[PDB]
Amino acid sequence: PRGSHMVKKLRHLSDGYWDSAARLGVHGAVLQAVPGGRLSAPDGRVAVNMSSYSYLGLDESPRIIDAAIAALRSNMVLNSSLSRVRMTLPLLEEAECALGDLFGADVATLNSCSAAAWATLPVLASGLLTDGVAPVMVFDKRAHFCMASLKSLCADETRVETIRHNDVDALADICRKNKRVAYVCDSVYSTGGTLAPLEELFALQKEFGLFLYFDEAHSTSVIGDMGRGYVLDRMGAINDSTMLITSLNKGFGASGGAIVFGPRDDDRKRKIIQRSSGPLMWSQRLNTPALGAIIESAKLHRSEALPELQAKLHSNIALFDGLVRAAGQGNSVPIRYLELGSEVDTLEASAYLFDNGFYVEPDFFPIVSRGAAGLRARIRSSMSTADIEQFAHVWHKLGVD
Amino acid sequence: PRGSHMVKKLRHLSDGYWDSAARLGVHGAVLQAVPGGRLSAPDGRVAVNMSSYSYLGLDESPRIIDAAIAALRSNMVLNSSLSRVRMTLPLLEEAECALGDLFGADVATLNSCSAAAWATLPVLASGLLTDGVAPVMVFDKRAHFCMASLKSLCADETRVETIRHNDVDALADICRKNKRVAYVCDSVYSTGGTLAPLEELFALQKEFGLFLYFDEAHSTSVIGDMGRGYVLDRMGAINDSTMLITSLNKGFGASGGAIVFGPRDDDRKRKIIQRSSGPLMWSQRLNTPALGAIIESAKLHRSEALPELQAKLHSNIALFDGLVRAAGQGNSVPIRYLELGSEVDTLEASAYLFDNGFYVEPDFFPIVSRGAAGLRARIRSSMSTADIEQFAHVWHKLGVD
Ligand SMILES: Cc1ncc(COP(=O)(O)O)c(CN[C@@H](CCC(=O)O)C(=O)O)c1O
Ligand SMILES: Cc1ncc(COP(=O)(O)O)c(C=O)c1O
Repeated sequence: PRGSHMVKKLRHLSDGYWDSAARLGVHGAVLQAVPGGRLSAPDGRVAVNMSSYSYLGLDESPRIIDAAIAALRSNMVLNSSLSRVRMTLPLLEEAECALGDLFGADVATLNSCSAAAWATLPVLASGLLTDGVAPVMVFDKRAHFCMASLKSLCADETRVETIRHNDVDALADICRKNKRVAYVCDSVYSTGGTLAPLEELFALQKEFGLFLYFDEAHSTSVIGDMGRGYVLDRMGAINDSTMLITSLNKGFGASGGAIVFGPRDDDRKRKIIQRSSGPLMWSQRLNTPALGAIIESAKLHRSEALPELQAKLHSNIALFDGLVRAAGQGNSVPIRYLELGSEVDTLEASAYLFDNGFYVEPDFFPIVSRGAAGLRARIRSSMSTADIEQFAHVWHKLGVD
Repeated sequence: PRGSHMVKKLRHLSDGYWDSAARLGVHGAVLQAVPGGRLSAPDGRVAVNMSSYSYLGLDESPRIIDAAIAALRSNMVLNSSLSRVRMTLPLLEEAECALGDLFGADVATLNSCSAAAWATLPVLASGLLTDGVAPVMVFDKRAHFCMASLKSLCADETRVETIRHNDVDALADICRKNKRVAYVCDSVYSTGGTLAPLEELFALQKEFGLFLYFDEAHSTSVIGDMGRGYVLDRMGAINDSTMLITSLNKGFGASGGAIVFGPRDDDRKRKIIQRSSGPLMWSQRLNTPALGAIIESAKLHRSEALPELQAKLHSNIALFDGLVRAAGQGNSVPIRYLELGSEVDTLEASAYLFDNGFYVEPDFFPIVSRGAAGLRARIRSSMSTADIEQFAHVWHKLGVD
């Protein structure tokens, strides 16, 4: 109904930008992964990927890949061949128990974070997770599309309202005028260098019982003790009014996504969502290599390797912040947005850096608003001090301010 | 409607059936995959899975497993670490080129058939796929809920209608009274033992240019040359008013799902869907073992091994139909629905069969309508003549006819 994520019908301007990005080779490239966060082209040239989302370099960990191979060798199937509602392989239960140990919460895996949003948001909107009381579903304007695109489903169940980024004052007003409210947002935003305002949100939760739904896809692993993420690091123990969705193919170094339902010893939320007609019931479970990767990555997150990787990541951020200005400086979030304010210039920049051995993803309309084009750089712990310094060199040679 | 004691009485009823399924052990079981389509419990007791969706038994193919392990070894990463819009691994291109050669069509992979539905249904609803003219979106009542749960997304774009199951009369009427119509249906229904009315549908398409959207999850690999499925077996070459979505974790013996955009030499539908804000743009690509499995399975589907597997499957269907009466008896698709109506009888029957070495999944509400419960058997090529004959023996001891 009212809340919506309409398909873009006017695409002459946007198709022109996509076509140019492909023509310039910054999009549509067939590149091979190569050690050291690098990309190999058909001609043989090698570039450093500055926009990779494996923030801790776990996509290159031989431990994790070996545990994925081992899981497939011993199971000898890619997957079970029934819905998880009927049965699961012991490997799936071991993976979800290992994630539950790490996050300190009841956690289910799904084939993606997007499937996890589809499985949870309509159910949250129905009241079933809020004592039979349909909440007002309040979305942040900059919430990821995996969640925003499902507003119409949420509106089929309750009232959906979208508020301005971090408009805490407006959310409080909605809270004061309604019995039950929920806020759908991203813990770490991939643009603008912003973060979810936890202090005010937790207070509203205390005062009004505001249900908090967070997308931690850029928070898992990169932030917090044992990489539990930004929300759990501040919250400590998850409560019954907070639910988290996340991807495990980024910092965690595995594949798929997950729903952090709440307290580990309360099965009501898992029960409710597992028995609802959505992706957790009828979409394929993660295959056994992915589940092996999850188990090994979880052990690694619980060990002394995670602090070291977060250390090397915070260092590489400081090194980058000392040599290049970008949206976000000293926020300790490994995403830096190189504002260029010009679609044509962002694509030209991207094509230049790539010819110089550095790929930085070009953000243009419709990905970002018009005239707000920029290059999105992601800092990994797997970057060398040289990679970072050698890149700041080539960036200034472009002479953009 | 909420506030109806009935909808709460119905929930207490449904929660009772799900609780019984868990108590009876037909749901919630942790079971290991065992050779020959079998499942092992920790006490060492084993059951034949009469409900596996690996219709050609490819879940146990050593060739596919080996290819999946090899893909992980050579690539040395679980996946790439950017949106596929920026770039892709050569392995992913090899997979999609392989599927494309196999179906004779442009084909993209995604992490699930559900994601394929999410990526395509709103776009078809918008008109961008049908010459700028938003079609009337006509959903069959029994279309799988990965499609049907998204009707609201489509309704925001255009008019959505639901017709009675296989009601080709009602669909033709809609084609007369409207300029452009689309029909969303399953080629082979997930349960209920019914198929799509292809002859009538193809005629309506010739007369009114009706766009046909088919979910081929239970058709892929099961039927047709090179396993191209039910629709393409009868259509021949794909036209530009037909789109197919399918899963590749069932008969194909791999992981993930796929969108069959249409003819191989028209890039428009892929471009439009790839540039829309859905899972094809911002949800993770399949991991490298999954892509290795897709490639090896495609080679398999081109070889003489596929018609051998299809012959064994259809021979097992003939054997089963000669011995057990189920919805779908006589057709050439593996789904056989044993209608029991009562949810109590259905759960008791599944628990009885499971205690006697045969797992048969129980469909009750919300999987199917109330009072329409039943056991969902699925025929697969990995079934022995004795597995089927013995299941028939145990089944008939209940005295249902
Ligand atoms: C007709 C149909 N289309 C799409 C899907 C979704 O496929 P995915 O690729 O997994 O997203 C299903 C799932 N029906 C499966 C449920 C499978 C599972 O949960 O593992 C079934 O056959 O029972 C289906 O039956
Ligand atoms: C914040 C956020 N949430 C969700 C997703 C998608 O997650 P997945 O690929 O697991 O579906 C992304 C990736 O683009 C993301 O950046």
